[PDB]
Amino acid sequence: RKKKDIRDYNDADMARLLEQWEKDDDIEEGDLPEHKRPSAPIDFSKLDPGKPESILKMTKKGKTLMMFVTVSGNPTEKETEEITSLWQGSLFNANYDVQRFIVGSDRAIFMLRDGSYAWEIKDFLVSQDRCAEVTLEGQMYPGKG
Repeated sequence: RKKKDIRDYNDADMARLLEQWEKDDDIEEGDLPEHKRPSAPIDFSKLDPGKPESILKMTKKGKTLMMFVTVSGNPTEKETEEITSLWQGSLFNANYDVQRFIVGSDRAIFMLRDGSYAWEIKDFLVSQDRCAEVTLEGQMYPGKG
């Protein structure tokens, strides 16, 4: 196995849907009181501004990516697919900073626009071996320029 067991950055996050297989409901919570996000350029080191109008006109999807889970039983395949979307946002930040891992009857997920910075808290986060939090918003393009 490997925390970086990604399919060359595509839609591995969707794999989380497998969690539904358990349906043990180890946790009763899952959704937290989220809200709008700050609109501004965010990157790990520096973005690549001054881009052409073609690319920009091509498509624009700026959103914040942040989710932490590590338990058995997560019936939310639908919401999973939505994760792939937020992934695009991380691109503008650095270059897709998401990690996935599967062990036993429980799976853990971790996605952040920065990644490295999150790796710090991720230590204790995954160490808990029991967490169910999710956060996804897209107001005023919270991240991507």
